[PDB]
Amino acid sequence: VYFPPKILTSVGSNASFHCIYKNENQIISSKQIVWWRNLAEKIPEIQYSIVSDRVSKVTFSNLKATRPRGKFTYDAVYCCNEQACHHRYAELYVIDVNINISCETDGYLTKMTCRWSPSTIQSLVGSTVQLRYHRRSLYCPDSPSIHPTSEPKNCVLQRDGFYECVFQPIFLLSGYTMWIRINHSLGSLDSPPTCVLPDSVVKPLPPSNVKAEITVNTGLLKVSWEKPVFPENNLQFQIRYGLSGKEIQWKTHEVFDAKSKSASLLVSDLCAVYVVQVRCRRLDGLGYWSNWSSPAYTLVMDVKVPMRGPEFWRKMDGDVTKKERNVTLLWKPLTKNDSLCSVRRYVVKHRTAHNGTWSEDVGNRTNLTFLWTEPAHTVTVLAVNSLGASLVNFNLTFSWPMSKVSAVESLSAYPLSSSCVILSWTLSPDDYSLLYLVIEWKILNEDDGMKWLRIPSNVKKFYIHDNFIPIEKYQFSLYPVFMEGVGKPKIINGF
Amino acid sequence: TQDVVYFPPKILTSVGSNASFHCIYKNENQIISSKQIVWWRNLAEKIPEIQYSIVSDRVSKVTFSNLKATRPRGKFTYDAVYCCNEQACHHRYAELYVIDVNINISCETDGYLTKMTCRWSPSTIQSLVGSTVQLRYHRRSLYCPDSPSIHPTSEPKNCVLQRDGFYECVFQPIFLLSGYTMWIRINHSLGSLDSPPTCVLPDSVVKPLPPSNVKAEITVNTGLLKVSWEKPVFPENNLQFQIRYGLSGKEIQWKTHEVFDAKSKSASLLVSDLCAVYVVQVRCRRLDGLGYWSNWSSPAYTLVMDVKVPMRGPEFWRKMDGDVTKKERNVTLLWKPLTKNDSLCSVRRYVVKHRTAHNGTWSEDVGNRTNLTFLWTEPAHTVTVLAVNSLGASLVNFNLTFSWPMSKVSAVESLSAYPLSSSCVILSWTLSPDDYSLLYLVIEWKILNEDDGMKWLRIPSNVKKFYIHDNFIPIEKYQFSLYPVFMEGVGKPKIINGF
Amino acid sequence: VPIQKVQDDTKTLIKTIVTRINDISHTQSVSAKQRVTGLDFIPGLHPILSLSKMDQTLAVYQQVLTSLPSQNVLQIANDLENLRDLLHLLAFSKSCSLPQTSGLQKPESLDGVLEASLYSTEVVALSRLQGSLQDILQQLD
Amino acid sequence: VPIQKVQDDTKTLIKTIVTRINDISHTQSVSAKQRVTGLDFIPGLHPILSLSKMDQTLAVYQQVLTSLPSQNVLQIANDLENLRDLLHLLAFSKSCSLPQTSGLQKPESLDGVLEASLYSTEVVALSRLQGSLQDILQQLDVSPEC
Repeated sequence: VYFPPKILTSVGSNASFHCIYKNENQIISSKQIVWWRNLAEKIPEIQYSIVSDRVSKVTFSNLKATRPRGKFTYDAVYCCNEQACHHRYAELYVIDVNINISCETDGYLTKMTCRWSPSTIQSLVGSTVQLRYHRRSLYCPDSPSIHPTSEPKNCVLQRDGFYECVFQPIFLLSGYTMWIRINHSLGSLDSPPTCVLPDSVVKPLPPSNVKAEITVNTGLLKVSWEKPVFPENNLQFQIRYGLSGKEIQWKTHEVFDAKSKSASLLVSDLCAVYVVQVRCRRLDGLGYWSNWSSPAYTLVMDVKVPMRGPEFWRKMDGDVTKKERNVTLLWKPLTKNDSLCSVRRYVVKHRTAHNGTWSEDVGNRTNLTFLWTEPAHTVTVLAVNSLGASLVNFNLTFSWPMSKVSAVESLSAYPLSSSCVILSWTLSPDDYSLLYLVIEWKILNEDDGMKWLRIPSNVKKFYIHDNFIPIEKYQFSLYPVFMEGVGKPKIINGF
Repeated sequence: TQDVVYFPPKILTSVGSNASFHCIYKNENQIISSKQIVWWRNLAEKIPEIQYSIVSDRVSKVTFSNLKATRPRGKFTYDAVYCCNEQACHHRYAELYVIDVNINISCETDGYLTKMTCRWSPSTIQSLVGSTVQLRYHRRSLYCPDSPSIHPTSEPKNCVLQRDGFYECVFQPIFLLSGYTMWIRINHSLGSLDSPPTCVLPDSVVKPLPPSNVKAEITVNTGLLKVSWEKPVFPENNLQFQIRYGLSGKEIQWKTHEVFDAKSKSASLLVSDLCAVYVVQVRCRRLDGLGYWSNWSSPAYTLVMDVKVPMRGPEFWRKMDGDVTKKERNVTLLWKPLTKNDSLCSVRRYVVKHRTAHNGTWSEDVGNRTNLTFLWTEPAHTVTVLAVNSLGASLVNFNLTFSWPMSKVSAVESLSAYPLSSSCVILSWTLSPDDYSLLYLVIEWKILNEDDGMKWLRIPSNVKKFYIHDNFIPIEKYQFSLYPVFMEGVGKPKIINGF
Repeated sequence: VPIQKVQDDTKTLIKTIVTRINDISHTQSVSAKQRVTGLDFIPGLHPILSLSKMDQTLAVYQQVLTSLPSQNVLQIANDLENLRDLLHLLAFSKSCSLPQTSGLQKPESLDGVLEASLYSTEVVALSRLQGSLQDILQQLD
Repeated sequence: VPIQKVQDDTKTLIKTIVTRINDISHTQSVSAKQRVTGLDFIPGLHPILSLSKMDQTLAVYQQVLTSLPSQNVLQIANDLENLRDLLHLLAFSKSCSLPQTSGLQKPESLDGVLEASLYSTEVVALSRLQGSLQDILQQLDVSPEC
């Protein structure tokens, strides 16, 4: 004899029960009824009550979610006499009801998309879910409540396991009170009510017309973009930028000025392709961030001219008795520090007393061969990019009278190892205007293993680091350099 | 009838089985005598006369024995045997179908003892077109019988072919101790054939889950890996465990070991290194041999911890920074990090203990730095560097003392340097005949005018000639200093420059 | 088959059975102090000594399990009949030729309590047969 | 709710309605010289000064828009009823009571003129509403009377 036999309620409430024990043709007093749940725990007497001499009442408090026990979805409670229990029992059902609802506003302010998941409901079979809502023409109250006038909403369970709810057309400033309604065979319950304002959940469109450029003569990465359509244009903008490659080391910058259409950023390397994307959200921070804009790619142009003309050296081919001697100029491509971004062509300038000055565009070649006939001839190699030639360029004057001047007194070579050789020399005490010195070396009998190096005139001891083969014989030549031309070199063979 | 009559016309048989045909060959209007008739298989192999048998003057018989499986021949899945008058082979033939009934039956039982799974390979049945496959099984009340055989009554069971090309089918619920007699039955228009049946006991084909809660650690005082585990809940019978261990890296050179006592849930094994990280896995199977190994366990990573206090203190030297006239002299102690053998696993910090007659003894923690500079102000000062890991300082440490009065004691008599090569130089010296209780000697050398070419070596006091292996440049001038070291401090060194 | 294998196999079977009932009943832990009405026909309140009493009691447990619709219980009943066959063979091995009289079940209260107290039925059945299995485990030696 | 927030929201809705009118007008390229008779019921571009006239003319426009079969025009009418709600809210903030503009009889000329030209009436109504709504935005900047 139970009353009631089955009970529905949610987490966080109390409970109350009533029992009448019938044995044979006798009814015992309620002072001897012993309550039990699942026949495993003796309920404390403090939870009991005696409303009548034949009725035992037990009151619970702060009931918790039930853990499923096999096929059963309920726990059986037993009102027993002493240790004698009647085969009958009651039924209890708790169910979790706290379900969160996710809504978004489309970027075109046409439709409401709400989403939620029935995962907590999956444990109950036979329960039917319905979404019930009421729209307030005003804004959402501080405490959303289940309005008596509610409406059903049709939602589609997606492959993700979420129900999607499409509402259209919309009312941005209207409050939309929402709560889930579940309907089982035993009754119906409701999730905690929630109210959402469509304006507060707007996800804007991605920014458009993203154009990336490195400002010339400054090296500043300037970006220009078209703002997607938005009310008040009160948009907070986020810009991410990174190097173009397999991994884009994205760096970010924020533009607080909602009126700004273009911005410029400093970049370390002015000659690299970069990838930049922009996303925007409401300036107040409400709603969502927009999709990242299309990636804009920087084009590698020459922001500035090359900074220095390539260092060059001559090769003397031609007999000593011949006044006319071909001269082969040997320089090297400019480094990324010297070429900046690139060197487009090599133009070698010449200087003579009679023919004056002229230049020859060698192109991409690092070599230019020419005949020497005039007693005085000055040469200078220029590196030209799209914006023009290089600024600081090396000069080299050739002089018949000055070539006879011997400025080097002694010379000595000491091989530290196969990787280094010491060079020793002493200068003539004459007050020669030595700009610098050129160490020129090669393997003897080898006409193409040719090497050379400029060193400042103040250096007296120098170390050369190269793969030196002791078996091979090396020819070493040091050249004194002046205004007028090169002095007579000092040449030794071997160490 | 027809000019050639094969009775029975078509025959289906198994491998090794014996089959026989009969022909009645009629050539034109005359029935060829049975003695003039030759058989041919696929018109490519004449059957020998010894197999010929004569039923009557018009009926001749050939009885194939120990037949082999028919090899498919293009579109032909049969071997065509021809009734031929000598060489006159008629265009009709008898078809013989031979299939291999030897289909291995692979069975499995889950570690939960609730699902029975079996497989077999259809690897030979493709050579029979129109053959209907079916599984027939029969349950014995208890145990499998000694000689398996096909029960007259059996229960069909559907099985599914997977992408592996094998047939899959299971049983649920299962009988733990009931003999299962099953076989593969084929059905075709020429009759039905059965595989040689095998009976399986469900309890002998059980493999468990890998044992869980495996833990590993390094024993601090002994040096054997300590590993504990828990047996799977099922099966309950006694099991044997096999343990594998190896180093941590891209490749693992495992080493295998096993335990036999099921009651032991702990183990200890010898190791070669202590400060590395090892990987270890275990697997379990029945002691008797029934069932299968339970894959392996999840990989386990040990933790590197300071096993013991460092074994020795670091060898250290000193740099004089300060004028001879000045009584206060800076002392830059210089030592090196302990090796893997010396540091054992790690040296967490360097603690430099000092000793004086006045300030007593005190220690300075230098951290991870291998140098320490301090001022020398007392006539007597003993210093001792301690290497401290998590467990404590090193046991035996080198001691060094500084003394003003005996700093004038000259113990080294001669000092000679001889360059063997750019990679070796001989040092030769003679000692004073005084009964100096010399602890050891310190060879200190540098390049002259180079203040950071500091190098030094401690050598035993008994040595009289030493060889230094280093990159020597004959051009550079080298300063060589040999230091006599005593209990009371370091004696006056002998210094030479160059060779 | 030799009797020692029969004995050790029976021991293995019964301990598998108790391990299974333990690993299932963990979700249905119960207090044995509480007594329920209407389940008098479920035995386990007395020690078990002789062959015929074991056979009859385990036949009763068979029939009560068969009334319960659970796949795990289905396998349990299968194993119970297996061990009943084992004990019949063991009795035959004891060289006692007593006629085998089995059956004699009158289960209408079984049906009533089954349609009444399914949960109570299954829990009391598992607990009592569990206890009986341990008692016969001790009596086995 | 502060009055300034209400005024800012009203200006926001003014801008948004002006924007949507522009959006539909781009899709509806109509010469402004098309003089269609019988359109005197649509409020003209006249100086509108006090909030009562704001509510009255906006209700008239919404009634005109509601008769158009275009869904976007229907949502525009929804925005207009919302803007009437905010105009009445502003009226409460300034302690003035706008007359309940619920007695506007359905214009009898709507049935006769929509059948003649649904499209041209829509275009002219949108243009005149947009102009009147800029008039409102200017007036709302200068504290319009009750």
